[PDB]
Amino acid sequence: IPDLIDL
Amino acid sequence: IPDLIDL
Amino acid sequence: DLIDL
Amino acid sequence: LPIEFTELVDLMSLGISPQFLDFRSTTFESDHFVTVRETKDGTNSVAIVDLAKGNEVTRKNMGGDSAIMHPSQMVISVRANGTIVQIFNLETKSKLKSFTLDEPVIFWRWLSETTLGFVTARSILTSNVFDGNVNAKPQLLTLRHANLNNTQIINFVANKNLDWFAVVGILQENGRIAGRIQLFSKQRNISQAIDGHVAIFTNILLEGNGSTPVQVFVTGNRNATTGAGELRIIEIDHDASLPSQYQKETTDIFFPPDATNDFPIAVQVSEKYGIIYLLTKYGFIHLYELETGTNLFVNRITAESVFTAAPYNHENGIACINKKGQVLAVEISTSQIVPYILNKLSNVALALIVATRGGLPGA
Repeated sequence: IPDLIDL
Repeated sequence: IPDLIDL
Repeated sequence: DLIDL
Repeated sequence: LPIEFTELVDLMSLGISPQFLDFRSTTFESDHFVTVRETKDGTNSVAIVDLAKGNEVTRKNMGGDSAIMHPSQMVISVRANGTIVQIFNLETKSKLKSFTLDEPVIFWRWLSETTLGFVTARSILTSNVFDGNVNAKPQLLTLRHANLNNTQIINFVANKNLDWFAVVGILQENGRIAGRIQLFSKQRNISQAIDGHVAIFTNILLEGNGSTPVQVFVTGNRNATTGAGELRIIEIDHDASLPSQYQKETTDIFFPPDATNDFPIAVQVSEKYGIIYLLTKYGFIHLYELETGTNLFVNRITAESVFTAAPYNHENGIACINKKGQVLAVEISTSQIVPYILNKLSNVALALIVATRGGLPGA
């Protein structure tokens, strides 16, 4: 699943 | 269930 | 009971 | 006089809209960070306020609709679709956890530095977030019991040993807020239903016990039928090597007649000084001495509704957030507490108890 936040 | 703590 | 409350 | 009362930050001053300054969107796991979930034109975002760096604000879009910070580290936990949880270290960029729960999360909070707690519609779970098993689901602690039925879950607390737990729900009953607590002992695998709005597990050094604290559970209640407030303090899990036991204590919590819908919203304790800080939703601060349960002080620090709170200043005080976005802190004055007890409470014995426990001046 896509990361819920992109760091 | 309503948001009781914020009433 | 677990505790006196 | 016996307390220091300060403002840590004004959240509206940082540009946070009032619609997000409430229990739904703003979390306060410790005095280190305030996290506000926001939404704009369908897009979610997080404003992370770092109280340890001059209220520096990190603003990032995110895919989830709920986010909390770790008590001390730059570790964010994010949730989407009720069940999907991801946990990231903001410095190293590493993903610590990524899993899907069986049921939607309706409440979460850090229980300790190691362990994150979850409450669903029917279950109570914990995750060892730093154990390196990225995809491991939270472990079931216990099923919720019937006493939490039809409540809004507002807290989940544990002792440092992570073998005693309490989950707090509130419900409206005959136009007053009643509080229900599920207390759970992991060692006996047994729960007990008690009445209470607030709860914390803490420790106290008693004379005779050297450097070893005994454990106590502190809980505050307001009887939804009579209006009577009650604070209780009771020992848990006494080590038989320690000769001194904590004697159970019960004290009144006073509510004026016209504070009809008020109730305890938070309780924090200074272990070092043996001070209980109890806050109500209407913003009344109450101080009690931990050993005796004695009522020390009562005042009002805000007329705006409080919705959450945390320990302040190495856990020696309490900080809270109100619906105007003010983050307020109270802690005892170390130089004035003993004089106040001595002169204003006229209580020489209590003054000595406090002075001796804290290494404080004035006695």
